[PDB]
This record gives sequence, C-alpha cells and structure tokens, in this order.
Amino acid sequence: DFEEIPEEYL
Amino acid sequence: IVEGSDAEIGMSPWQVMLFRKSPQELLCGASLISDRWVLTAAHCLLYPPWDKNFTENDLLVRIGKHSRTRYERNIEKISMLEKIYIHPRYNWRENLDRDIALMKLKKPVAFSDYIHPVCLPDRETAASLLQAGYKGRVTGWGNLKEGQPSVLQVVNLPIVERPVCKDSTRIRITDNMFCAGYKPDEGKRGDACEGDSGGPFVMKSPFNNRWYQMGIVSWGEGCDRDGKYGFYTHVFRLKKWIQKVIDQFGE
Amino acid sequence: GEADCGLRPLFEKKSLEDKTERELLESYI
Ligand SMILES: NCc1cccc(Cl)c1
Ligand code: NA
Repeated sequence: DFEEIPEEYL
Repeated sequence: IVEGSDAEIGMSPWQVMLFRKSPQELLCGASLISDRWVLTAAHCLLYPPWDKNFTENDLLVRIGKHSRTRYERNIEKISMLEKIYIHPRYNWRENLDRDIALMKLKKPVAFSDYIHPVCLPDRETAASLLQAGYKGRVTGWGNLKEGQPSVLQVVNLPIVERPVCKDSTRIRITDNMFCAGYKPDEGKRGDACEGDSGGPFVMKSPFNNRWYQMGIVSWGEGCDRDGKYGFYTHVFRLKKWIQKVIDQFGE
Repeated sequence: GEADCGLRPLFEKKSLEDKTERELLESYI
C-alpha cells in the first residue's frame, strides 16, 4: 500500500 | 482522525510518521521537538498485550510528510533511530499512565518549509491553556472511521472537564492524562483513531503566537463515540522526565 | 527549548493564517 522508499534508508 | 479535514501544506511541520521497516507500514504518529529528538507515545513502541516491543532498528521516522503512502521526494526526510527511551514508569498493564517515549535520531534532520519543531510548554503556558473549553489540535494519518486517508488529517477539539472525562469510562484516569472531544449535544464531532497514537495535541499560545505540544495521542474507547473522549498524555507533567533524558543523552 | 520553536515557516514566519487556527483562539476565552 505504501510507495517503496529508497533502499539507502533500510 | 475521525471527522476531520485534510491538512494544509506546512500546517503541522513537527508531525512525524513512525514507519515500520518490514513490512512497510505506518505504526503511529510522533512529533519533532528538536533537530535530533522525536516524541511519541510509549505504547507505539512497547505494548506487551499485542506482542509489541520495537528496537531502534525495527523503525524509521518520516518527517515533512503530507501524503500517507507516497514517497515525497524532495520534501520528506527519513531518519534512523540511534536510541529509544520509554518512561520507566509507563503503565502498560493498567491504564497507559505516562504514555510517553523519546527517540534520538542518528543524525540531525534539516529544517525546511515542511520540517520544523514544536515547542514544549512551561509551567505557565500549561496553567494558562490547559483549561476545559480551550481547543487544541490533533493531526495524524490514522483511520477515518472506527477507510484510510490519502493525506494528513486535522481536527480541533475542546479540552474536557476532568470529572466528565472520568465519568465517561471505567479506566482510572491519572493526572498525567487529560481528555478532549465534543459532547453528544454539541453537534460538532471528531476524535483521533487507530494509527493516530503518538501524535501531537497542540495549542497556539495567544501570548507569543507559538505552537506548543500540550498532549500526546494516547487512547480512546472506540473512535468518535458519543459520550466517549480521547485521552492524551499530559506533556507538561512529564517534562522533568523529558528534560532528564535530553540533558543526559543529547549533545 | 529552541528559540524558533512553534513558528511555522509557511504560516507564522510569513504572517499567514491557516483555515481553522482562529477556532482555537476564539476558544481561549
Ligand atoms: N488508540 C488510538 C486512539 C483512538 C481514539 C482516541 C485516541 Cl486519543 C487515541
Ligand atoms: Na466522542
């Protein structure tokens, strides 16, 4: 449901 | 937020989203009180009845947001947590007494048109504004009904007389809580709801025109039920605790 | 806590009012 955030924050 | 409206852009620039890394989902609201500190409700991080005990690495904060689900490129900032602090006498067993936590961010967040801290009250701002009848403001991305909003929702609600709060419920209300909401007669409605917890109840001081966070969205019995009210953490009553943690672990 | 707290860049900082803040002020009787 949420747009994927940049991978850098994971 | 039940029975609110869409936020205006930049209206609540201290609003923080508490976001679960995996799965990707909203956990709770939160608020920015400085460039490296975020305030929320303890129960957003620690609530054993629901098998909830998050560590720093389980969570992100998303600051500067308006849209719930969109990644707001060039607008929001996403931060990782260095440390979580839950009030040592937070009562998750009984009544959510002292429902307050702090989150120190790994790095300073940069302020902008969309990102800006709220004030915490002093003794006098609290004495002055925490009065039955006086309205505060609650914002969050939580359920619109006891579906879900596209953008940040806002509702202004009156602080309620304390015996009225107590006589609405079987839970023991402490001095670290206050309740807010309109009564059944009043016509106007509104309440926080699921996913709004941890967010701010704020008031704009008529004296210095600054927004102060008077409460944290703590609990309700349903959402926007007649004869029922929302309960908020009394932020000024826990400010010695706030100040201790920040004096000790802040830079 | 910060000297600039609680003053919104897009409202107070520009002397602009949001649609419902007067509801709050009117309640501070
Ligand atoms: N459990 C979140 C919630 C629901 C209704 C009212 C409040 Cl204050 C908080
Ligand atoms: Na109600």
